[PDB]
Amino acid sequence: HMSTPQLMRVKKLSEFAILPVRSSQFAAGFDLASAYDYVVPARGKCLVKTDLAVAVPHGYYGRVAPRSGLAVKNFIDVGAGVVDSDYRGNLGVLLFNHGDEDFKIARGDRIAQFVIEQIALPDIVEVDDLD
Amino acid sequence: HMSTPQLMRVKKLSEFAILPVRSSQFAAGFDLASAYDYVVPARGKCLVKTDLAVAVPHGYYGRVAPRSGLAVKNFIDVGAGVVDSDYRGNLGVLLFNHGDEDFKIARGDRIAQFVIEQIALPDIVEVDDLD
Amino acid sequence: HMSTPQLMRVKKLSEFAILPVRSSQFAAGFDLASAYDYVVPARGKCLVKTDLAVAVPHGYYGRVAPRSGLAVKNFIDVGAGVVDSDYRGNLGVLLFNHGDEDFKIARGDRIAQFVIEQIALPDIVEVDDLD
Repeated sequence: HMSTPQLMRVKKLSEFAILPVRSSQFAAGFDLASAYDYVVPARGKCLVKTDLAVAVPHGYYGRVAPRSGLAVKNFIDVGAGVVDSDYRGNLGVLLFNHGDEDFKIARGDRIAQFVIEQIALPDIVEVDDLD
Repeated sequence: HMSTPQLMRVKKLSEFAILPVRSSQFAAGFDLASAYDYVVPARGKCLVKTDLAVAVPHGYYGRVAPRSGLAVKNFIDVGAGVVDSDYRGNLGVLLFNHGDEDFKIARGDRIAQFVIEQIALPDIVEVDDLD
Repeated sequence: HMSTPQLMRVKKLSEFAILPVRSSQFAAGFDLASAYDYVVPARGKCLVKTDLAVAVPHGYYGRVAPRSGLAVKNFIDVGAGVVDSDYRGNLGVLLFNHGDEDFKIARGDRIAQFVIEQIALPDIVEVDDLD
């Protein structure tokens, strides 16, 4: 039983996790929410747990990506964010706060989105002449 | 009449908009240009209007992505940038300026690119055992 | 002889280059390593050469993307990073260091990853009514 492009398997690692949910039929990403309380310090960073484990389908990876509103209004950006299809740890959201005020996060706050990006997985061939 | 992977529909919201254009046959992104005058403050941010509305084809999303030259030389990065295929508002470019000098933008300046990224849109199934 | 989704052609531009390598079967990205010595200044940026030229397959682009560990622990992020499938120059990694200590890089250090993202390449049709 593996994840497919139509069906992605997810496990809650605690009672505090909130399942990913897509805000509309063609929204690029699932909403991700914080499982705990955090602060993203001004000019600083914070790794936020979702307490989810996800199985992104093979042929894809999961990109943790920014919510537009928090970026435009609160100077929040997403670092790291490449979730491999065999990654089975706690799905974390690395937030950068480029503003001059701390950004407060309570459990349940939506703080990123999660896009299932289609990729190739080529092998490498070293050549002496590219073209 | 919907957008397809071969044909993306775009509407100018004012006389000041410039249509997206691909710099070469296999360039990843369309050039996006500012419709107005702006400054990206040093260590700061600015949302730049293109005055375009776009209909990204279903099965994809539009990623506003950085121009390499402005990033390497002028410390410009792109925040936010996940454009859903049902988004019909003004296509904005959120710029972060991590440098110590302001970054000036005049109408017509190319300030981002726009990549049509292929994605899956899976549903979620919560399980007790991922693998 | 062109690159395909199964086989990506790469050329070493010097003896100091290290070939991209995928850490596991389904890892999203190839590891990229520095060919020279660098420092990413605190609150600053640095363009790092790999001394590789790559031929990303048509229908895709290469995204230089962050390594999770350096982002979470050392506040390192990747700027620029859209490698077009016809780009034949030295594959550079633009690093931003948002921390307050310099980030030292020696030849051979792994400092980014390289994801082959699948894209559409639509033409533009300007319309008066999107939907």
